[PDB]
Amino acid sequence: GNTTSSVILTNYMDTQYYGEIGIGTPPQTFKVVFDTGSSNVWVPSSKCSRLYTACVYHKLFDASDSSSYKHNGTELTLRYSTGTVSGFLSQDIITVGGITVTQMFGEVTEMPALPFMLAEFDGVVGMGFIEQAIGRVTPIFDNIISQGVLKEDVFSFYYNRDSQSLGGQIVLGGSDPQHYEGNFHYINLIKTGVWQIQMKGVSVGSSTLLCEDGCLALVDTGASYISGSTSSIEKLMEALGAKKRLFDYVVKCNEGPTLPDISFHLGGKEYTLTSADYVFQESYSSKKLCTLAIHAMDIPPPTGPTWALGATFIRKFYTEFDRRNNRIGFALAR
Ligand SMILES: COCCCCc1c(C(=O)N(CC(C)C)[C@@H]2CNC[C@H](C(=O)N3CCOCC3)C2)nnn1-c1ccccc1
Ligand SMILES: *[C@@H]1O[C@H](CO)[C@@H](O)[C@H](O)[C@H]1NC(C)=O
Repeated sequence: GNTTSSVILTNYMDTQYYGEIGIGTPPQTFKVVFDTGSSNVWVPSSKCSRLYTACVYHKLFDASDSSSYKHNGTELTLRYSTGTVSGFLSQDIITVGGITVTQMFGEVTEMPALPFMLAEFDGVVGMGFIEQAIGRVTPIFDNIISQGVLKEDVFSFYYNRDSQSLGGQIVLGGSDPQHYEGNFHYINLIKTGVWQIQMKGVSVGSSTLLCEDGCLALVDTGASYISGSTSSIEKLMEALGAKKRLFDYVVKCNEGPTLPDISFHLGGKEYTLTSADYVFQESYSSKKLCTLAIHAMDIPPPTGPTWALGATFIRKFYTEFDRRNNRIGFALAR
């Protein structure tokens, strides 16, 4: 086809980026993260026990209010690196960016307070490949492609730095030159089935003392931060002089601006973040601590161990995900 369409995103505190979808007839609206690091769609279910407080605080899909619902009921569990949801498969009509599609999705009945009581979003729309989909369910973008309406077999992500402006934008079927500049630099995927590319080094200043012999980088739109393995991140943080807490790393806020550049060697170029790009600079006080937008995520094989380039990275680099050619294009965001 020749359709290009967009999903307007909200940016909550530079840590959560989410848009809205409609499910059912009439449409029930959900806030969802669009996640290239997974391939299932899910929303919380009306059948979620209200003893799960997350299900008290989020919008619940009620199949009993939708005339286009089609029962399946196969149990499924989605195990993310940060937590787990469980429930069952349903089918209904999903509206995303004014595109309407028949989609199998998870109705989540078990929704733990961590992390989901911290989520502004209700659910997740996986933008990964069918090969990562739990229960082999056709991901939403594969179903949109099957309709033959999109101009290209690509989707693009813009995540704004500002958190009276759009928080971000997903273009389905292309990219938006309003939100990037210069040429795209394209890196091929290591393989179809995952949005993962070869990385050739991680530098702190001019010193590439990480990933010297090559490593993996997942381009993960559903992650808040840049992440690496615990041992990788520990060495990175020792070089920055950052202190490890339970869930994050911190520096004294006065040190934040003095922190060195971090470069990611992707497809022959250095993608450099300055301290402004990865320090939550909420203060300049030596008596306060400022969080870094980088932390440990230990991802098991076959996907990991791997780095993941989340919102911290995507904020600087507008990202095109090319399904037609199995590649990722990065351009300077604006
Ligand atoms: C850009 O906006 C994203 C905001 C969500 C970030 C997040 C994640 C998160 O990073 N993920 C799973 C999520 C999508 C349910 C990621 C999404 N991508 C897949 C990741 C994953 O599970 N893996 C394991 C398999 O290999 C790929 C990485 C997890 N977990 N909790 N939170 C969060 C929850 C409340 C408050 C603040 C953060
Ligand atoms: C659920 O979907 C699977 C695979 O698409 C199918 O084999 C099964 O019959 C469905 N179950 C029900 C109860 O409709």
